[PDB]
Amino acid sequence: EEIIWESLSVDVGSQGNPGIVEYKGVDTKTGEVLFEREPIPIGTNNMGEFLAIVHGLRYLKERNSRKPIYSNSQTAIKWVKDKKAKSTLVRNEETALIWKLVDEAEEWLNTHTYETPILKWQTDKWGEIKADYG
Amino acid sequence: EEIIWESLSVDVGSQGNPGIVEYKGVDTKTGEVLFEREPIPIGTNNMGEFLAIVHGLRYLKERNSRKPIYSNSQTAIKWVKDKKAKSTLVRNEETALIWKLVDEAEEWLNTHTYETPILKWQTDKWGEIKADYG
DNA sequence: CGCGAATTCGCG
DNA sequence: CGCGAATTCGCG
Repeated sequence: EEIIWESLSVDVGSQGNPGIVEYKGVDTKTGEVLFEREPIPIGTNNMGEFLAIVHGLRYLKERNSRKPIYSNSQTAIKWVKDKKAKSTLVRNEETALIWKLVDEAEEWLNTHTYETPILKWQTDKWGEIKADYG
Repeated sequence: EEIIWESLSVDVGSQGNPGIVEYKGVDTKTGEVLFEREPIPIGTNNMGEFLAIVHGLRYLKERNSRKPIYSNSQTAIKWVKDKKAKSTLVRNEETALIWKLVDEAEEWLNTHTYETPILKWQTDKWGEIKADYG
């Protein structure tokens, strides 16, 4: 607002929602793929992007980066700030993996500090988030 | 739609919300007070109107009435149909009374049948619900 | 299509 | 003012 080009953009990829979910973190300016999560059979868009932002936080923290993270998801950003992923997705055998990851990402947020700013990507003005799965 | 005048209208009365709540059931056409609940120190508008509709159901069922009930509350009507009062109000010592009543009204709905239609009062067209506490 | 936040609605 | 449903929003 305007744009920190030297940043990490995190994206979620969803077929049906709920359904197969994956995510990745990319360099905002170049589009270089910095990390990617192999598809999880059942999750939601919001769960996936929550995990993406937390994966981003961890990736930047261990590399001592001052870089911010951009997400186009009001929801995932709010969940990260709250340290709580308020998903409606049922907890059952089929959803146990995503919920395990989510519960662990929440635990990470509850037990760590980070300086990374988490910024909203303004799709209407800046086009789509870098490397959007679309 | 239009109006069954021979009916029971149930109303909730609220100061602050949450705060002191009361309710009553009145004859729609005349305004005669058919039952009234003395003020409960802490509740919400929606909890109070839920209890009002269930009190109405019980009052009509035991008098073998075919009369419908009108409520202006989308929320309380939906909760009665679902047999579940989805209130956000915290459960603590101060709210224990209203929550006790609500939990018991839910149990009543889970263990009884009734033929009473529960109809939406159209305030925009028919003016305010009969004897509105306003 | 669905997921959830934000916003709008009707109410006392 | 707050309570919650319904609706609108942005997203993949």
